[PDB]
Amino acid sequence: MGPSLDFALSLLRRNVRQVQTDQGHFTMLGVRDRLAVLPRHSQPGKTIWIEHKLVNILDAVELVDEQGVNLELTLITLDTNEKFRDITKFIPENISTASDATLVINTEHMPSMFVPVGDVVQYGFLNLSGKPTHRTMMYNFPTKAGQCGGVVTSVGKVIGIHIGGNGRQGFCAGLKRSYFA
Ligand SMILES: *[C@@H](O)[C@H](C[C@@H]1CCNC1=O)NC(=O)[C@H](Cc1ccccc1)NC(=O)OCc1ccccc1
Repeated sequence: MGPSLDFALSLLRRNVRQVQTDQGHFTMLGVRDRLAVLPRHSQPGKTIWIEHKLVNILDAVELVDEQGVNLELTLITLDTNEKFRDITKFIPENISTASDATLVINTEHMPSMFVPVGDVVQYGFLNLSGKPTHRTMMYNFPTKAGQCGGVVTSVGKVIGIHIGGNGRQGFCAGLKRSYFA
């Protein structure tokens, strides 16, 4: 097996989880220790369904930028015995573009799903469903409902979380290492 496949599959095994909130099915990224991230609009509550069980959420932080603008990410601290394999080193210090990225999705409906989204480019400002949002990036692929939280990956890097799409193109909230410090 080659390297990109090995990395993506290992993400699925160790870091990318099927979840369900009152808002539906999402892909969750576990980053390190008991810390994971979801799209804000998933609206995680006091508990969350993760894979085969109900998991209590100890803390939720909805990230905003310096001007108070939505970043569309919620950091959740889980009440679990597992420490996620720490993937912070794979997350760039700054929001970074990529060539020929793969969107990795893991939901009950879309389990272990790999989607070649192509190049990922800087986008910045996006108004999504009436919520102005910052630090987004864009790919020319027609992403669909059910794919939010999907992990944007390229060449051993983990660069965004899928948050929306307009039927022709898809958008992620960009990841930076400091979010998870
Ligand atoms: C995952 O929840 C979902 C994925 C979308 C649906 C169709 N294709 C996709 O990739 N995301 C949404 O439906 C978001 C939800 C949202 C996000 C932030 C605040 C509130 C709600 N909404 C969305 O994608 O609207 C369509 C859109 C997106 C970007 C520009 C124009 C229109």
